[PDB]
Amino acid sequence: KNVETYKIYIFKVLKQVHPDIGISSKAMGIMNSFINDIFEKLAQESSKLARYNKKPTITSREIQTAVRLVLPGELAKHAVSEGTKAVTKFTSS
Amino acid sequence: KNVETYKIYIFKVLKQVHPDIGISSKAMGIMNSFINDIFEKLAQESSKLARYNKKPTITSREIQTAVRLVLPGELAKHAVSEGTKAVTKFTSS
Amino acid sequence: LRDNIQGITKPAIRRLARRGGVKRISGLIYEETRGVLKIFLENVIRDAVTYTEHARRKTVTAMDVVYALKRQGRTLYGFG
Amino acid sequence: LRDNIQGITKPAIRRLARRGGVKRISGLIYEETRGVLKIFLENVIRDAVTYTEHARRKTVTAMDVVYALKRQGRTLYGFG
Amino acid sequence: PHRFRPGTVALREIRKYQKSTELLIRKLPFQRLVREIAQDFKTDLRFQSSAVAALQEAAEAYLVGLFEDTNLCAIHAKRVTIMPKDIQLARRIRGE
Amino acid sequence: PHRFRPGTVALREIRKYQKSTELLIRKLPFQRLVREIAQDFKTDLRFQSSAVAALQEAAEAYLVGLFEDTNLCAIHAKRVTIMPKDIQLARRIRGE
Amino acid sequence: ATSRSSKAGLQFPVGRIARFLKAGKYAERVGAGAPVYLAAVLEYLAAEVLELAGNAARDNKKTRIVPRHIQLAVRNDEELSKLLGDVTIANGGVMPNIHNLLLP
Amino acid sequence: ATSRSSKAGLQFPVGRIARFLKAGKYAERVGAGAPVYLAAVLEYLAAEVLELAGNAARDNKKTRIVPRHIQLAVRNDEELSKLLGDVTIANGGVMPNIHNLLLP
DNA sequence: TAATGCTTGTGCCTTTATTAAAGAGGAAAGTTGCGGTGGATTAAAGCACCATCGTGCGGAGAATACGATAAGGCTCTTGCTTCATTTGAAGTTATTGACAGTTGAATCGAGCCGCTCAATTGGTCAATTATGGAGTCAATAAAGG
DNA sequence: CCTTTATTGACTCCATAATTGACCAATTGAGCGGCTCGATTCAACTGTCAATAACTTCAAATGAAGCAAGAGCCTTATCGTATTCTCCGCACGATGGTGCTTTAATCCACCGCAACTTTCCTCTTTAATAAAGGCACAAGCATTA
Repeated sequence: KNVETYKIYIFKVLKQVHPDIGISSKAMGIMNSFINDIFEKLAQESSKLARYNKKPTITSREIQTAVRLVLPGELAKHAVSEGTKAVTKFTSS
Repeated sequence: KNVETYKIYIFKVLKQVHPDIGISSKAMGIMNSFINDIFEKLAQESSKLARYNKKPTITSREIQTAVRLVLPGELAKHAVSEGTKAVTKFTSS
Repeated sequence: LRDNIQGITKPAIRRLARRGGVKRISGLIYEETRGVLKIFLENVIRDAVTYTEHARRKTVTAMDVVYALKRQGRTLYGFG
Repeated sequence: LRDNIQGITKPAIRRLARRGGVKRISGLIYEETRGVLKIFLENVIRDAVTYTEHARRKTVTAMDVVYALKRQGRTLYGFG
Repeated sequence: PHRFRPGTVALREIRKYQKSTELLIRKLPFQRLVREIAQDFKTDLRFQSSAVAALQEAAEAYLVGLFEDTNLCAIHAKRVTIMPKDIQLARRIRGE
Repeated sequence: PHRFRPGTVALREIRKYQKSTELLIRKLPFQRLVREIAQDFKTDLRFQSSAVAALQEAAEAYLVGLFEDTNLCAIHAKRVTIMPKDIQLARRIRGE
Repeated sequence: ATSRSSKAGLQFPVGRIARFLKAGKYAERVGAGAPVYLAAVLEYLAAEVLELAGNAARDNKKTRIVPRHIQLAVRNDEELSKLLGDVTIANGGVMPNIHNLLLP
Repeated sequence: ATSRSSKAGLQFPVGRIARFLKAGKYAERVGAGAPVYLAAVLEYLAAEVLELAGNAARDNKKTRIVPRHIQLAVRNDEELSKLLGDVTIANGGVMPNIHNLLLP
C-alpha cells in the first residue's frame, strides 16, 4: 500500500525558507508527526466547537476559533492572519 | 426546552443502596455532571479505539476496552464484571 | 475599573493559606499570590471570552467558563 | 526472567543524573530511581498491552506504545 | 491580659477553615477584578452571575492547592514560614 | 600521581552528557526488564523492536526530567547532593 | 413494550444511552450490546460513589448527602481519587490534613 | 484542472486535507473554506519550525537538519515550548543548562 | 602567576550508507450536475443584566508589645568522588525456522432508516420536613503558675 | 499537676425553604419491516521474532585514599503574630430600565453523492556526497606549587 505523508510539501517549504539546507529522514519523520499532531488537535477542537453550538458543519470560522484556542499568543495571531489571507485569496479568485 | 438528566435513575440507585438517606439538589447535580463526564470519556475513548482498527462500528468489546483503559484497577475490574453480566442477561433472554 | 487586584485583601490571602494548612506566612506572599492569581484569571477568562465570541454572544455564561476550565485540565462539577 | 531491574546498573543511573545536571548523588538514589522507573514502565506497558490485546494481536508494535504514551500526556515524536 | 502564645491561633484557624465550605474571598472585589481583566480582551462584556461564581470557585480551589504545594516546599527546606521562593519552586515543578 | 579534586570530573561529565543524543541505558538489560514486566500482564508476548526502542526513549526522557526536578528540589534546600526525599517531593508536586 | 433497561435488569436508561451514542457521531454504527454495557458501567460507578457518599453522610450524623460528603468520599478512596485527581467539586471543601511537623 | 493549493497560493495539499477532514467524521458537513484555512495554518507552523531548525543547524555549523536541531529550536522559543511542553523528540537531547550554585 | 597533566576542540582522508534523484502507474483530486438541507436574515418577546439608592454593621487597616524563628558561623565526621585492577557480560555477525500478521473472498448476520404510538418523563405547582440561625450549656484545650 | 479563660461541640427551639410528590403533556423508546454492508471464518503467503552459537573488549564491580559537604549546635535580631481601636464599604433589599437571547418563519445557496477524466504522488531502483570514524594535533582548564 502507498503511505501518505507530508514529506514533499515540507521539503518544498524548506526549500522556500532555506534554499541551501537539507533535511535528514529522521527530521522529516519528526516534522510529519508534528504536523499530524497539530492537524488532529485542531480537528478535534473544531469538532467540539461545532458540537457545542449544534451546527453540523465545520467552516473556516470554527477553524479560526480552534486556532485561537489551541495556539498560544503571537503564534496564534500569525496563524490566524495567514489563514485569513489564504481564504481571502481563494475566494477572490 | 426539556432538559434531559439522570436524576430519576440516580435517585433509584440511591434508594437501592441507602433506603433512608436523601440527597440534596446540589449533590444530585454534581453526580449528574460526574456521570456525564464519565460517559463522554468512555465514548471518545471507544471512538478512538474504533478509529485505530478501521472498524466503522462500536460494540461491547470497544466499550470493554475503553473501560479497562480509562478506569483504574479494581474499579475497572468490577466495572467489566458488571458490564459483562448485564450483556449476558440482555442476550440470554 | 482598574486596580481591583488590591481588592484581594491580605486577610483573604491569609484565610486561603490557612485553608491550605499553612502555619506562618511571609510578607511577600501577598504580592506573589496576587500575581499568580492574576495570571490564572487571565488565562481562564481569555479562553472563556473566546468561547463566548465564537457563539456570537455578548454575555459570558457559566458553560463558557466550565469549558475553558476543562480545556486546562481543571474540570469543575456543580455548574453544568 | 527475574531481578532484571538490577540490570539498570549504577553507572547508567549516574549517567542519566549527569545528563540532568546533577553534580552529586546520594547512595539511595539508585534504589529510588529503580522503583520509579519500574512504576513508569508498568503503567506504560499495561496500556500498550491493552491496546495490543484489543486488536487481537500477539505482538506489541511501536504504535501501541505511542498511543499508550499519548494517553498519559507524553506524546513521543519520531515513531509514527 | 491573657495573650495566646504565637502560633496557636494559627493552628485553630487552620482547623476551622479546613472544616468549612464557604468562599474566603469577598464576592464584589473578585467580580470587579474579573470584569477589569476581561476588559482587556473584549470591551462591553456582560457576565452571567453563575460565570463569576464558577470563576471564584475555580480560583479559590487553585490557590488552596498551590498553597498546599507551597507548604510542602517550605517544610522540605526545614522551615514553617512559606516564602516567595517556595511558590516559585512549586509552580516551576508543576510546569506553570 | 595527578588527581582531580572532587567535583570537577562530575562537571565535565555534566557538560559532556548534555551535548550528546545517545541512549545511556544498555539495550539488552532494558529489553529483558520490559519483557519481565510485560510477562505479568499477558503471557507469551512478542515485542516489535521499535516498540522496545520507543519504550527506552520514553523512559530515559522521563528519568532525565525527573532528575532535573530533583536537582531543583535539592538546590532549594541549600544542598548539592540529591537525596531520596528530593525525588519524593518532586513526584509529589508533579501529582504522581 | 418491554423497556431494555428492565430487559437487561438495569436501572439506567439503556435506550437513552443508545440514543446518545448514536447522536454523538462516535461511529457510523453502534452495536446492540454496547449501550447495555455502557449503562451497566455507569450504574456501577454511580452506585459506588453514592454508597461512599452515604457512608460519609452517616458518619457525620446527617441524613441528606451534600457536596461535602461527595468530596470526602472521593478523596478518601484511592481509586476514585486517582480517577478524580484533577477535579474541583463546588462547595466540597478540603480533607482536613495538618502536617505532623506543624503540631506543637 | 487547477489544484486548490495553487488556487489559494499554498504549498500544502488543500485537497488532501479536505479529504482527511471528510473522512475523520468530525462533522456531517465540511465547508469549502475550512481546508484552505487549515492548510494555511499548517503551512505557517511548518515554515516557522523549519526556519528555527535551519537557524539552529547553521549556528552549529552543519548544513543538514537533524532531530537535535529541532529539539533546540523548540526549546529555545517560548511559544513553541508552551505548545510543545509535553512533547519528547527522539534523539533530541536536552538544552545545556548548569545551575549557578553548582559552578566552582 | 606557572609548569604540566590533561581532556576536549580542531584539521584532514576514507567510506558508506544515507540522502538526493528518476520512473511506472495507479490512486486520488478536479469537474459537472442536481437538490434539499442548513445557514443567513428579520421580527418579536421576555427575562436577565446593569446602574441607582439606602444603611448598618462585621470585617479590614493601622499601631504596639514581643518572643521565637530564620539565618549566620564553627566544627566534625562520614559519605561520596576519583583512580586503578580484574573481569564478565553486552555488542555484532551469521543462521534457521516457524509463528503470526496480512491480504482476498463468501457470506450470513445485523444494524441503519421509516412510520406509528404511547408511555415515560419533564415543566409546573403544593409542602413539610431536614437543615440554617439564634441562644444557652458543658466539654476541651492552652497558658501562666 | 492546677486554675482560669477563651473556644467550640452539643443541645434545643423556631424559621424557612426546598426537596419530595402529584399532574398534564410531549416527545421518544419500542416494535415491525426492508435492505445493503461488514465482520467472521477460512486460506495462503510472507515478513520477522525468537533462539542459537561464537568472539572480542570495553564498561561494570570492587577496593583505597582522602576530603569537603551535610548536619548538629549556639547566638542573635528582626519580623510575623496576637490584641485593640477606629472606620468603611460590602451585603442585602427594592427599583426601574433596556438590550440581547432565544424562537419562529422564510429564502437561497451550497455541500454531499455520483461518474469520468487526468495527472500527481508514491515504492522500486540508482547514485553521490555529508558525516561518522579514525588519526594526528593544538589549546585552554585544573591543579599543586
